[PDB]
Amino acid sequence: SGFRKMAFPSGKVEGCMVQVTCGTTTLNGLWLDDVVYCPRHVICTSEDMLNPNYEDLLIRKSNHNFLVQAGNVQLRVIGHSMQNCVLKLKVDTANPKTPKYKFVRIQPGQTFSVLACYNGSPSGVYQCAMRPNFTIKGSFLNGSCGSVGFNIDYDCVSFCYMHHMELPTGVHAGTDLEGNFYGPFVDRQTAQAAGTDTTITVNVLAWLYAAVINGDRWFLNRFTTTLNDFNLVAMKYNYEPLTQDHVDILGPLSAQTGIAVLDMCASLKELLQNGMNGRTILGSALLEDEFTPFDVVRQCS
Amino acid sequence: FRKMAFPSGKVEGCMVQVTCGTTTLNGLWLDDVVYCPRHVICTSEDMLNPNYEDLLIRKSNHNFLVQAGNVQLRVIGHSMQNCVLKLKVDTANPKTPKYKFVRIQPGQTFSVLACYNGSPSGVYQCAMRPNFTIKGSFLNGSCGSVGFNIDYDCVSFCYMHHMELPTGVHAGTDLEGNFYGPFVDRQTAQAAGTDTTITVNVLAWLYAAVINGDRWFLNRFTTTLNDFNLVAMKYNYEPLTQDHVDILGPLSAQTGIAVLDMCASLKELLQNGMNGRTILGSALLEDEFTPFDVVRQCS
Ligand SMILES: *[C@@H](O)[C@H](C[C@@H]1CCNC1=O)NC(=O)[C@H](CC(C)C)NC(=O)OCC(C)(C)[S@@](=O)c1ccccc1
Repeated sequence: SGFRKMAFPSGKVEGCMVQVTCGTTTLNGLWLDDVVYCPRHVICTSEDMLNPNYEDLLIRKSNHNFLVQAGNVQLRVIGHSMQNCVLKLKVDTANPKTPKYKFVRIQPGQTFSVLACYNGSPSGVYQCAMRPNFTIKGSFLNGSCGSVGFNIDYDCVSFCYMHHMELPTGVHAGTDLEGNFYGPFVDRQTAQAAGTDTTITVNVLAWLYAAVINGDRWFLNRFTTTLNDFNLVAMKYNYEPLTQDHVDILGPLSAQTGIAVLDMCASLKELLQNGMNGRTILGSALLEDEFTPFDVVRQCS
Repeated sequence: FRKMAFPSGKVEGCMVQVTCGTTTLNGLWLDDVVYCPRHVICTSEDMLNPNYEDLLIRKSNHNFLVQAGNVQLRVIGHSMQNCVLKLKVDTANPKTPKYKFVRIQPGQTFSVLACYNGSPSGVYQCAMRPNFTIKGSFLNGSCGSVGFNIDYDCVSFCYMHHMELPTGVHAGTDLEGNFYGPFVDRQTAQAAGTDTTITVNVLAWLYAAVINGDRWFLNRFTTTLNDFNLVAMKYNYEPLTQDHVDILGPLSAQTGIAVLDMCASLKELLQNGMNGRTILGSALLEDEFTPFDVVRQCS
């Protein structure tokens, strides 16, 4: 096809990874300025993980119960607090590798890079898309919690994900960096289930724009649609409805190709209703939904 | 199951920008030497048949502008090793990792740090194709981007980017400046030899699909090594060697599926197709995970 999942370079995030241990439970934390962020379930024994009372568990803890290490080197904890599902550990050293950063809460469909880490040590980097059911298809083993997802804009690292759990079907769930879960999940070792997933329409449209940019445009029809008519049809094919924000983020690709967003929607609608009829797009009979409009521009330009 | 790249930070701290005339690309700064593609020294009227030794002897140290961020590094010497230029600078890179230069075999995988103007832009996993191309994502200005693997603290550099072929695949050198494949650093349209599929890697990925509970493509049958290889060659798959079978041992043990059993399942896929089903999300048989890749990620 000429497209591939591409992560951002991970070095600026690698420089922020530490390990956090409480008892024998070690996970990863994110060290920015003089604060380390990590999943609050580090304070849980395996027994607590069944039905933890986090407020009560935290009361029993003191600064001297947290072992924070950058590599083998201990970072002294001088303060702690809980913000939703993340623990914030104030430390006595500002991280000299702290990048320009911010904390962002993403929407389904947005992609980000994951720096998978174990014992504070990066193992691999790969791109994930936040699914409409607020799960990601990660590659996470025991000890991966506290690994983060991020995007990089110029010099600024936008942190959008911190890893907390795996679901029965093998997909993954987590929080933003303010500790608010994506989706209806809770940090308890209880049976939970991912909602039925849907196709990320805005990313499929980005994919069709990519195909057009590359001269593959058999599927462009002469018709258009309203956003409401398109949304009602799309849901019948298990595609997500479009938001105004989706229409807006397709703006640049619409301008680059001269194909109005609602005209592309009518072309997609015909593909949904009539199928590919044996044809391919960018070399495939399957439509791709894990490239955002930004991902497309990045790899086409 | 995720195609996973190595963390790129150790390589990012080595990337610099190299400019000669109106040509800019990337260099790799290790200790006091910057490595980059030699075609940086070529002008327009040079690129079609460049007599590189002749063009290089006519250059001075000051013709090369090297920048690390906002800082210019003074070139105090230069030499050429095959298709790579080595620029000696007056400063050591303190971010130089432990490293080695390796020449990888077809079928082996590596991470690419794609860079533009000395700035890292993206990281992804690639495999050396049997025809010695790589299916990369590289645009104008990407030359000098490198491919690498990481072992403990040691970066093994295996690839430096030089060119795109008309089919959209890519070609480059090892860090001794020798091309992978029959390609030449001149501005001409070059075709590669017929590519084939990396069979040992397809098998590794089928084991990965089982390990993740996807086992619809399995069958009860078995095959001999030679009969499988006859079918593989027919379908433009690479031969499977006994070393490959042995390399696949751990994945075999993990799943309790003998290698030649999985070969029989792959034979069925080749002859019957996937029938619209998918494996690990893919409509196609994936051949850019090595056995090591699969094991390291499932461990
Ligand atoms: C880095 O300098 C650059 C990377 C290329 C640019 C686009 N994607 C890449 O991967 N390398 C080159 O531009 C390279 C330079 C020569 C080795 C001196 N040339 C190259 O890759 O040319 C691509 C062709 C497909 C050959 S295009 O230029 C062409 C040439 C002749 C006839 C048809 C098409």
